[PDB]
Amino acid sequence: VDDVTGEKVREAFEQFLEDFSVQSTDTGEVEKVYRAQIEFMKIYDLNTIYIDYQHLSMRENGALAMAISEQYYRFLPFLQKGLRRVVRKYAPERVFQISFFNLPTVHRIRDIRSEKIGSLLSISGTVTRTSEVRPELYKASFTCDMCRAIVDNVEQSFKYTEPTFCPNPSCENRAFWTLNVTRSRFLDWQKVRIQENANEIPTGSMPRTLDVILRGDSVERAKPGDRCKFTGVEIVVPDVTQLGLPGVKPSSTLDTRGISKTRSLGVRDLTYKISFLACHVISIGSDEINELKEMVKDEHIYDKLVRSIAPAVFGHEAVKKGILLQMLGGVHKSTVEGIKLRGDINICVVGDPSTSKSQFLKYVVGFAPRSVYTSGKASSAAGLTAAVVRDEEGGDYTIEAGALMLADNGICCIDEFDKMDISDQVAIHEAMEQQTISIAKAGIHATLNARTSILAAANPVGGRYNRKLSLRGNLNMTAPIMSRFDLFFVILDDCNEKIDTELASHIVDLHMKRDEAIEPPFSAEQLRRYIKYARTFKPILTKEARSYLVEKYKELRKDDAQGFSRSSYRITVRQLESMIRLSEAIARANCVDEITPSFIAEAYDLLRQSIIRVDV
Amino acid sequence: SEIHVRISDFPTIYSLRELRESNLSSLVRVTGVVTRRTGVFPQLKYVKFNCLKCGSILGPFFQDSNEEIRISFCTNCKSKGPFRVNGEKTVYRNYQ
Ligand SMILES: Nc1ncnc2c1ncn2[C@@H]1O[C@H](COP(=O)(O)OP(=O)(O)O)[C@@H](O)[C@H]1O
Repeated sequence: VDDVTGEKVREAFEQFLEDFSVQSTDTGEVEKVYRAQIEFMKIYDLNTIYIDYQHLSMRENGALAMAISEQYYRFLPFLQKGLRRVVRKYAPERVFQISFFNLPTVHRIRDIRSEKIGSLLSISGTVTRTSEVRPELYKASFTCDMCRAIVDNVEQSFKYTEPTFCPNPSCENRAFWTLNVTRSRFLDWQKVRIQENANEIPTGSMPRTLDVILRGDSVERAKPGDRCKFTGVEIVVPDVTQLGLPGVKPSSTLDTRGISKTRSLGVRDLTYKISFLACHVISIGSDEINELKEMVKDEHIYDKLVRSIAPAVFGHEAVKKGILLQMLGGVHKSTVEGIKLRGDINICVVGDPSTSKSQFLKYVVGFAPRSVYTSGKASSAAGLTAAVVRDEEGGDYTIEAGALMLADNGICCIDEFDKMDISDQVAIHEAMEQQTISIAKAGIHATLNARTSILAAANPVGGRYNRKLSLRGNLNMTAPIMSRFDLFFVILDDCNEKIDTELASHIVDLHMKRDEAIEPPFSAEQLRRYIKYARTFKPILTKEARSYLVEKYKELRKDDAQGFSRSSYRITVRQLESMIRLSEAIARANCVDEITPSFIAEAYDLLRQSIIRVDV
Repeated sequence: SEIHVRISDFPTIYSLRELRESNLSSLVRVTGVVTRRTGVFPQLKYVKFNCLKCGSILGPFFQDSNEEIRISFCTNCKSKGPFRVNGEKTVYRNYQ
């Protein structure tokens, strides 16, 4: 009957997907749908499917929907067997995986209970520590020598033992083993440990991770250091480590009241911990190209970019460009044989506090994807590098994300270089010099690439100028890391009644719900797709107007040679080398290829004011 | 006594990261950077057993990569004077 009722749920679902899945009429997407899905999957014959939940919830009034959700672990077998049925019917090596998506609801990891156990659910969080993909049995051919092997079955649920029955023969048993690795079916898998989304956690409860195992072609879909959304397949894993928890803890002591006395006691504690599982993994969290064109056409969209960057911040116009030109980087490629050029860019904002230098930062971690924000002094160490994680268990050498490196080909933002002392700064130097992060700790040696831009905000020795002092002496970070940051864009705020009035006005404006009507010419959402478009260019200047650049380099150092009591610097050749990446940056900005001598002049003047601010 | 072959060129060229259970037991070429590696060790090659009570030598067998088992029944007996590998007349091959 339970077999019969369950089987009824089978037939009901099978009828569902065979019954019309689509009400869309006329222009479409006209019916069916899912048949089209089976067939589109039959195109490349990779044997897994995606079918939406919402439809299924709507059709039957939900009796079937609820019947699936609540008892879902009960109802797996009927479902994939049903899919196998339809496949057998309409279609001609059998591995099938069914994953719903688009649930009506989202549940926080902290809101997970045991009443939703074994039942499909939705959980969104920040992925951490992915783990290399390892095979799994679930179908194995294992038997004794006597009298024959090749029996292939069982080990369904995680055990992993053993053959169920019809041993040996003729030694009939009981017994055990032997397992073949020559005959069995394997799938996947990779484990990932997901964390609660940073923004959500209840004070001061602090985040708590849970573990989600990835089987299915859903493998590798997850990404380290990313928000993701999962659908349930929820289950349980047993845990030895809970003892002295305290109790009272349940046990297995068997009931022997059958049979008769003429095995022993056989007691095994059962202590489980909840760990989520995943069938479906998404990274959530033509008409537009017309807009993109509309952006590249206009002659002002540069200026639009600049003015529209950081609404919260008021003016300065320097650090606007300073922020954007990191998002759009140079060629960072070639020149071989040999050692590779840089490429990317760096900036360190310096100034008397209250200058809202931090607002930029928060705006960058807000705006651009692949951006990590730390306040270090508390880095603390690694932090910006990898642990590496050991053990796992089962071989370990699994690597933590983490901090700096988990943001890669991107903009990492650090407050206060001046607080982190010696230890880590050296590591950062190792990142911005050798470009690679070499990691060896008490175990497996390693090399892990991080190619990144580093935006820092560094407070002066006394938090002030010191206009008369050399900037070299003011910032108070060591020479080698200093010379790799080009360039600083120092800000100091001084009292001007017009500007003062404008500040008070603007700030009071901000703290007013009205008017919040202050708006940038570009919306924060579109500026991303614009930028990502502008990233796909490979700006290259063959143009012989590059000759001009030389004299420009040349024009720059001469007047700055005498006196030496000017802002020098030198001006270092690395600044010639810097003008390049700056140029290419502006090329990225304006979509123009081979650029102009004019844009070169813009990058130039930019560096110039960045110098003069150092003069006094 | 033996020449085993290295083959040459079979793309594929699975870089490293992308491999699945479909690829195991099947020939696969791979590229990547050598990291720290263990020293050189001997491997059993031809395995031989002096037994105990049943005298000697029980002769060379081939095992294995990597099993080396089970040496079930031989030579008088087969028990209880059962098998212990010896240093002499067992040949080894390097392993890393
Ligand atoms: N131009 C500006 N735009 C927005 N906020 C500003 C501006 N100038 C000052 N502020 C205010 O100053 C505060 C930021 O101080 P900040 O200069 O970041 O201190 P610190 O230098 O220690 O980081 C913010 O709370 C902000 O309200």
